[PDB]
Amino acid sequence: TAEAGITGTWYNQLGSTLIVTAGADGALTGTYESAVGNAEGSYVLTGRYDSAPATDGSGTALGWTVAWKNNYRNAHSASTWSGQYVGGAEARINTQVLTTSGTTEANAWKSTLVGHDTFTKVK
Repeated sequence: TAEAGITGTWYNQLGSTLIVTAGADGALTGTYESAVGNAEGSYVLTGRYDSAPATDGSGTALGWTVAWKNNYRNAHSASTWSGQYVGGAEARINTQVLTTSGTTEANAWKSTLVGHDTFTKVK
C-alpha cells in the first residue's frame, strides 16, 4: 500500500533526512532535517497523500510543507514539496520544491525559489 510504502525514513540528493508517517486516510506527519540552507536540527513536517492511488502503474501523489522555524533557528521561510511516491525495490519520492521567504512587497518578485528533490530509502 502507499500507506505502508511511504511511512519511514527518506534521504535526498543533498543529504537531508525526511522522517514521515502516512496515516490511513491521507495524513503525512513527521520531521525534516535539511543539510543545506538557513537550517539546523529538525523541523516539523505536515502534508497529505492520495490514500487510494491508481493501480495501473502510476505513482502516488503527495505533498508536504516545512516552515523553517524550530528552537534553534528561524529563517522566516517555508518550503512545500509536491511530487509522487513510486514503490518497489528502488522506491522513490520524486518532488518539485517551492521555498518562499518573507519579503517586503517591493522584493516579492524574488521571494520564491524553485528546485527539485529526489528521495530514496538508502543514504
